Amino acid sequence: MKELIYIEEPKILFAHGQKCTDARDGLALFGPLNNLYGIKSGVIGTKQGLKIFRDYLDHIQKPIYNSNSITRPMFPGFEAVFDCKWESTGITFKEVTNEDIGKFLYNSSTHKRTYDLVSLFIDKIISANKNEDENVDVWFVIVPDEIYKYCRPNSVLPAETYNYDAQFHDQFKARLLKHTIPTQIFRESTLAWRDFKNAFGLPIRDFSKIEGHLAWTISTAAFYKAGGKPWKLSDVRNGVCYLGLVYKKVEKSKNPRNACCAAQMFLDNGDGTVFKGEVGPWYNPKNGQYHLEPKEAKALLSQSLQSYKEQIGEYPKEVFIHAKTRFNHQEWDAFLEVTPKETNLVGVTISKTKPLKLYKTEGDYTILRGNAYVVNERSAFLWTVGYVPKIQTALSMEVPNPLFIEINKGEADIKQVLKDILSLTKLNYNACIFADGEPVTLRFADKIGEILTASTDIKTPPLAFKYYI
Amino acid sequence: QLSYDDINIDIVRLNAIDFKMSWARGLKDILEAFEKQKVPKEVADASKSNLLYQQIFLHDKSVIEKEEIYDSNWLSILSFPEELRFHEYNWMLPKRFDVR
RNA sequence: UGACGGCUCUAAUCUAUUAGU
DNA sequence: CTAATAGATTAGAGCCGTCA
Ligand SMILES: [Mg+2]
Repeated sequence: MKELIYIEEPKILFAHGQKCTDARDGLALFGPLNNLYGIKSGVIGTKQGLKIFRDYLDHIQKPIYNSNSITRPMFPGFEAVFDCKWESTGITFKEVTNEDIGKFLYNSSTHKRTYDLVSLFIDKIISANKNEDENVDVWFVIVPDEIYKYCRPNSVLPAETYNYDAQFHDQFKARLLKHTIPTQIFRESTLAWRDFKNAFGLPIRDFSKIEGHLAWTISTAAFYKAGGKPWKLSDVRNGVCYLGLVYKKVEKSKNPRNACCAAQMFLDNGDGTVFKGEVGPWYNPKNGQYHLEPKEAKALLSQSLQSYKEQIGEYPKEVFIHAKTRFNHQEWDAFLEVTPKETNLVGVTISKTKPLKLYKTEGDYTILRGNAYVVNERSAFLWTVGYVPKIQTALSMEVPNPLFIEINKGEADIKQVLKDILSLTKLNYNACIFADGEPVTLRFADKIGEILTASTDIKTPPLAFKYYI
Repeated sequence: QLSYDDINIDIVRLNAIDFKMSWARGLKDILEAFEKQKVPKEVADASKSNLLYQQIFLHDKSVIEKEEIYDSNWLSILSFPEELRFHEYNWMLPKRFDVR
């Protein structure tokens, strides 16, 4: 008969200085934080892509409802929420003839055709950027379904260009980093799901009951990619820096050459949540080893500390290094050798390969979210997925599987660690959801590491997320 | 920032609805009071005014303190033998016997 | 690549023993 | 160093559901 402890929801902040718990309700009651004036858009694609994009933009100017208004709060229209103008008047079409797209996608070599498609698109986008007086904020790339399907490494067709990826998305996002154009990739079947069907007269992607959720997430992503700040945290304390750390294999290379990346979150003393990547890919030449060398470990820690210091002027009082791996001793000693005296380094391992499933005795509903089972002073379980009593449902479908959290190195309180981890799940600007199942410091670092791995021609890449997500 | 004393004397004795900590539970109290005191609401928009009325009164839902008991998929081992033994078959078993 | 969750299938790398060193 | 026995520990890819 072990005991469970429950942790309250952290709450997120909005305009008027108003704190709520759900992002959707807090965008439809007080609106976003910063004040833009409108989003001018660029569209690259075929004529049908412009048609579909115009249709969707015109559609989402009116309120959209869902089937269930408790589980999924309504969408009251784009301008009624975001206090800005985004219609089919500030568009700038760049027609791409279907002849070239069809001609390229028949070469039977995935890398070659991926390279050709990415070059074809980015040449037009860069030419539009540099040599014209038009100001366009978010470049929307409408891509046909067949291009998306046939752009995988394990795809089938029914040396100079081999140092790349086989994916349209990763190469496209990597090759435009040095020019910094915020782009958004759409599929044709996503914006117009009615037309794209199967041999049954019904759409393949059925959004009939969840149109409002699709509008919410698309509008939120567009608002964030255009210099918008929709919400921020509420009670993340001063003097604390949160760091992520993820390892990515570079795959196509002579050496195994594991790479590593990071993310940084903290408070800027102006109540703003500074949140950006701190990445210059550090490489481990050893196969299968997921540990930094002392040199690169020192370099990474020094870069993070210097960024924090130049941001605020004072070194952090507490530092948290989150990861999915376990540090060895040399890595942590290298960490410690370049650390100031008035600063605490704490490392945490967040794992998901640990089977512990709890079942309610009577009902047909799963366990509450905030429940946590403390094992030791340095080990616990946390349920980031579970029943939320405000939306009358859960975040998953089957019985969920909790995160296993251990304080690997340092001295701290496990309750505060779980509280901060739960608070770090309300920052998924890529989505509009109640909360995340894993902390955001470990998911955006993953996206950065996946983006800046397909290319090897990149130096000093930017830190803002708007060019990766 | 203003205390009880500084309140206008003509209004301090009246029941007041509080917006200090949020504007949403204050609106919940407003709707409760209005529907209790029979204010003439003329619903002109259907399926919209009701949904907005429902969005408040549910944003503030939370958990209740009731004892709960859960099962799991862990079975606790009860008993163990008292001796782990290392027997010594010095070249007394085949070198490639495949003990398993 | 509009999100998220749950599964399944695959390579790796360490640590302890044994024979080819 | 390479060939097997395990326990413990990380990544990469692909598929399906979301409703009432
Ligand atoms: Mg995105």
